[PDB]
Amino acid sequence: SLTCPQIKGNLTPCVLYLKNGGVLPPSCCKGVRAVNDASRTTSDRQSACNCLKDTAKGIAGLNPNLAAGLPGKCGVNIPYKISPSTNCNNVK
Repeated sequence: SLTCPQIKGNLTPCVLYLKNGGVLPPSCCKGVRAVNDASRTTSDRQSACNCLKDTAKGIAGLNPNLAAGLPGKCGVNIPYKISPSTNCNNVK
């Protein structure tokens, strides 16, 4: 599993997009995919969610529709939303 600093690093190329939309850089989607790909266990998924939530809290003006739709744009299903207030502790 990725550590939280690793998950944050994977998300840096997403920041502008996550605020404003427009061009979704492929390096962003590569990072989202990396997170999902490393999330093998249920705890891994809860932990990734909790890191992403903190990550989202730290992006001033993050748009929660863009964040919700980002994994699907990247061909990723993560079974929670990236948001500053997700209940991560119930993820399966």
